[PDB]
Amino acid sequence: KVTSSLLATGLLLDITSSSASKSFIYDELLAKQMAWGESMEDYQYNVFGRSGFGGYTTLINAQKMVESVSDDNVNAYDGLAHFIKAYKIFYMSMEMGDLPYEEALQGELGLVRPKYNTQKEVMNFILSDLETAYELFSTAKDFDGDPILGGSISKWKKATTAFQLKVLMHLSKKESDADLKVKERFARIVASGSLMESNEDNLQMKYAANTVYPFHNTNTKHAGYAMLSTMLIDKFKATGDIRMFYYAKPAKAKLNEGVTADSWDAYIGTDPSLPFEQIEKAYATEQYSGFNARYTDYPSGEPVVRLGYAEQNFILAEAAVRGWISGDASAYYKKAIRAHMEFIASNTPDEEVYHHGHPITEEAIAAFLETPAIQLSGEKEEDIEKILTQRYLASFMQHPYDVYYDYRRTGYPVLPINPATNRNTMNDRLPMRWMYPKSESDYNLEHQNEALERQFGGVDDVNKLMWILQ
Ligand SMILES: [Cl-]
Ligand SMILES: [Cl-]
Ligand SMILES: [Cl-]
Ligand SMILES: [Mg+2]
Repeated sequence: KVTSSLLATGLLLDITSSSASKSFIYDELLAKQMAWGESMEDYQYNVFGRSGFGGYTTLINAQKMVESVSDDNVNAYDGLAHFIKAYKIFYMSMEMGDLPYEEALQGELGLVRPKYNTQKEVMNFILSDLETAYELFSTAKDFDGDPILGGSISKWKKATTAFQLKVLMHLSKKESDADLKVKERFARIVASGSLMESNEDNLQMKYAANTVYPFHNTNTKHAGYAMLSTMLIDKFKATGDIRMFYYAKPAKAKLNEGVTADSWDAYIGTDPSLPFEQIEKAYATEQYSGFNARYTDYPSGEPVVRLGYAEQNFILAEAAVRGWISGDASAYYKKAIRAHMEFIASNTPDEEVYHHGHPITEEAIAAFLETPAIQLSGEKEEDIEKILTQRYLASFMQHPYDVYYDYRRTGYPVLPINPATNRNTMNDRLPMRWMYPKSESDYNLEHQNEALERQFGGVDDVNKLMWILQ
């Protein structure tokens, strides 16, 4: 029937799975890393609606998992329980703002209409749940039912640390808050927790027991509509970044004039802020660069990462520039860039169909890391921009919605926005949150309205700023 192991698998697949459909690239569209040639898409032109409370349904399952532990290793699974709770609620609050925390399980069980905690309270509870998760794993033994990190306590301690530092960096606008102690807790975890040691520590989904990358040919007919953005192609060309050749394939209209696949000029970025009819004309005449073949014709594609070694190092770099920790910003930054380049190389065959004549070799990595154009200058805003831009580029097809969250938090990289095409109700910007699910005004109206009055003066609005963004 139902064992702790089987439930663990369920929860873990939930956190790491992707859809084999268009929705996979909705966050790439929001972050402006690509346009979509099939039709005018909401997430390309910045139209938000409501998000969901589906995440809370995992609470009952996590509790059953812990109650069901049949050996003496309850701390392992309880550690997982606390990690999954924090993670799921973290992402819901990132989407929407205040929501239930204290009363969430009671609400799921139908015992109450659950009060909404303030987002500050939510973030504090998330951080306390992660400290508990770290202490639980620390006093636990390896466990069964984990296909992502193999039930390895050492790996779970690193995943918990990694998420702790990600959550704390997302609280950067709240560095002054008296009670949240963001800088202080970030430094303490860096000194006392378990930092990742390599790309082997990534919490990710790898493809190809009998399962293919979400945009393989066998899973979708729609990957062909992807049009890589100027935000990738122009940044790559400007810095001689050979990752362009692994992200993209040549524009067919360039190949037809005799421009070769190894040439930088064969690749065309599409500005996703242009009127859709212009985008459609560029798509029909093949004046655009689509996905590299590794995403679409290569069964294992690349792992889809939630928590990674490169990522953690871009977080450490930003913390260093912000003065949260004492280490050298530039060294973290270059570790991060190197880690992403090695990640690509490790997960891509050395064949022309994938690298187009520019293989990622150790010499290419070493050369790129010392490119003058990407060096940190020691001017704070310029350095945060560089770290966030390299992080943006390294997170194409990765870390669902995180790029957009870092954009909200820092304003980087600056995205293409066109008043005459932007379909948000404010022309000049992206929306800053989703609305709450309709089910909350159907069954928990009073508590939801208290929260809407407190946060926004009463209206559930996509252009209002949640607390962590104020
Ligand atoms: Cl480990
Ligand atoms: Cl349009
Ligand atoms: Cl994103
Ligand atoms: Mg995506």
